[PDB]
Formats: sequence, C-alpha cells, structure tokens
Amino acid sequence: KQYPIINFTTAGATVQSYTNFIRAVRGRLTTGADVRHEIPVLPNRVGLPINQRFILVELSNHAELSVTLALDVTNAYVVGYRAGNSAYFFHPDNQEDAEAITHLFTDVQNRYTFAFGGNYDRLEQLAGNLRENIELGNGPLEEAISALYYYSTGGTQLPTLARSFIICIQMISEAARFQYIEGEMRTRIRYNRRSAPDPSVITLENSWGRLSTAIQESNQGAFASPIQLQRRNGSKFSVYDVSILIPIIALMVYRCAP
Ligand SMILES: O=C(O)c1cc2c(s1)-c1ccccc1CC2
Ligand SMILES: [Cl-]
Ligand SMILES: [Cl-]
Ligand SMILES: [Cl-]
Repeated sequence: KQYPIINFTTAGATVQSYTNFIRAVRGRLTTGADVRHEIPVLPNRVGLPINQRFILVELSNHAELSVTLALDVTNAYVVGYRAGNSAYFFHPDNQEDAEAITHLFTDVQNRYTFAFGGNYDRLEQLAGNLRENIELGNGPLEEAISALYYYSTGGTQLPTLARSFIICIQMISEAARFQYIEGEMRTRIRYNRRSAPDPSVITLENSWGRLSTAIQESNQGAFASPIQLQRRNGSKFSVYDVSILIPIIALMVYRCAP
C-alpha cells in the first residue's frame, strides 16, 4: 500500500549513522537496478510499473519535526515532499510523470504543484544563492528539515525553502549517486563542520547525466569522447574510461546502448 521508507535523524547523528543511512538509500534504489556491469544502472523509466517507481525518505531533527521526501528510483532525484497534511511537487516535465506523482502521498488533504522544476539552476535562482555559497553539514541539514516542515504552516518563505531543497538534494540524492560526495559529507560530520561544496562536487553533480551516457555508450570501457571534471582546487582533467570512476559514481540513470 506504501512505497519503502528509510529514516534518518540529525539528532545525535554520527559518521556511522549517516553511513548506514546512505547505504540503505542505495539499497532501496537498486532493488530493480541492473548490476551486471561495472556500475549499477537504475531501472528504465519506460515500462516500470507504478508500484516500483518511488521510495520515501523520512527526516527528523533535534526539534523532532518530520518531513518525507519522495525519490524517483529511475534517477534518484527528489520529486516532492510531504509535511503534515500537505504534499508539494516539483513541476513535471511530461504527462506520464505528472500522472505518476498522483500515486504519492495519496492520503494528504492538500496537494500542490510548484510552477518550477527541481533543477539546480532554478533552485539557485529562487534561493538567491549558488551552491558554491550554501553550507552543507549536519547543522545545515537540521535547519533544512525545520524549514521544510514550517512551509506547510506559512512560517517558511520560498527562498529559504529553495535553499533547503539544495541542501537535502545534495546530502541525500547526490550522496547516494556518488561515493565521492558521500565522503565529502562524511568528513563534515566527522569534524562537526559546515561548509559549502568545492568545485569537484559541483562539477560531478552537473555531469551525472553526461557520465551516465558516456559509460553506458562505451566500447570495451573506453569513452567515445572525453568528459572533463575538476579537482577540489578547481583544476581540470579529462576522464577517458569507465574504470577510474568505479570508486566515484555509485548509480546511473538508464541510457540506451548501440
Ligand atoms: O581533488 C582531487 O585531488 C580530486 C578530485 C576528483 C578526483 S581527484 C577524481 C579522480 C579520478 C576520477 C574522478 C575524480 C572526481 C573528483
Ligand atoms: Cl568505508
Ligand atoms: Cl499531484
Ligand atoms: Cl517557473
């Protein structure tokens, strides 16, 4: 009757407890994934039955407020969330996706669809801040959870809601997609720090779709043409093959193979 749920709280969160959480998220996402090749491929959108389409992530904090994010298993991205008796959805791209989300949170009294989508370019505009200037960490995540809840009571304004999406998406969706970004978050939790992400994280996020295409279209592991990434100091380098990214990227959106 309900999609699978993973739980996480920032209250007393540790390196261990955040590691368990991301591992469970990856586990639910890859139930239907293709794991025969070097890197797991998320289920194909086309033909996926509706009862396999979503998973739910339920978050709480020291103030013991709770919100629940809905994640698409085909791309591990947040499509919307529930707070109290209300559900809120990013604007869908097409009719099929609009129909799919009517199967989420079917028991809330109030359903709203934002005019905007959930991509970073738009969310950065609404927040008034680039990812480069939005701190990540347990502290920021705790604050993001309260902000998401209080949107349903009129206590949160849309720019702060946008910045809270940016924090949640990166610390959950992107940390599940990339072992590399999980480690970046793990270091922040370990030393009790909050800091904005460096250029390597942002460029990895911006490249996930392109890397999924290059990997699944590769021939004997070799890319048909290079993809350019950044080190943490902003310097640039090229990747040419699948293998060097096996420790870096954990999940891929389905791509056709010629
Ligand atoms: O700051 C650094 O030293 C590095 C950052 C990255 C490196 S190295 C990398 C090396 C191979 C393959 C993918 C990556 C992703 C980001
Ligand atoms: Cl480890
Ligand atoms: Cl809806
Ligand atoms: Cl808009």
